[PDB]
Amino acid sequence: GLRRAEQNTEDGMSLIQTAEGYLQETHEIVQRVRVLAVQAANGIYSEEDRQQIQVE
Amino acid sequence: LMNAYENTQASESRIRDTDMAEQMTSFTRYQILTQAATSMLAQANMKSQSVMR
Amino acid sequence: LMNAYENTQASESRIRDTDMAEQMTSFTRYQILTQAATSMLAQANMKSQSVMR
Amino acid sequence: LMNAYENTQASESRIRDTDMAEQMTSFTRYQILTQAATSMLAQANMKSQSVMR
Repeated sequence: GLRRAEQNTEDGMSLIQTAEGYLQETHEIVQRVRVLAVQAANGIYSEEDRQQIQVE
Repeated sequence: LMNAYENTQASESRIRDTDMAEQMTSFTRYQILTQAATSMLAQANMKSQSVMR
Repeated sequence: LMNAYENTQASESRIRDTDMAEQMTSFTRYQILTQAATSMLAQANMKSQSVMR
Repeated sequence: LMNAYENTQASESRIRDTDMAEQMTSFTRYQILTQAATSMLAQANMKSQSVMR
């Protein structure tokens, strides 16, 4: 059982590390929209530009 | 996907691949007992010759 | 979990696994007693023929 | 702080870490001693067979 118990903790480490691999992806996307936002708060953009920005 | 590939490849590698370090430890001990059993089987054959006297 | 397995295996090893060194000492000694008793069994049968003369 | 850490780790190393060169001499001492004890154990097992003649 202890040999079996060791493997599951290893498999459990895989699943935990797997999910955090996706969480890294989303944070890169969320921070891109965040930096995309602060450019859209600028005052020299026409309506088409902020509409084009919205599409991405 | 590359992050998914690494985590999934590591996941299946731990499942299917063998730890060679402890696999040699098992290999040698099972090898030694084979010789120890082989010697006693040889001895057990000769155990029955004593009754010839 | 790795630490427990090694500690537990040694705990079980002492109970179940035999020491081949001290076992060979016993095995060799019992062979001679088997040999000794067999020869004394030969002389026991030969002991009877004294009265034939 | 860097200097204090370096001194502390150097102090800790001298207390906890082992000398590989020195421990190899001790390791070799017991390795040979085991071979001598194993050799004489075989001789002691064969010792008692002489009483069979």
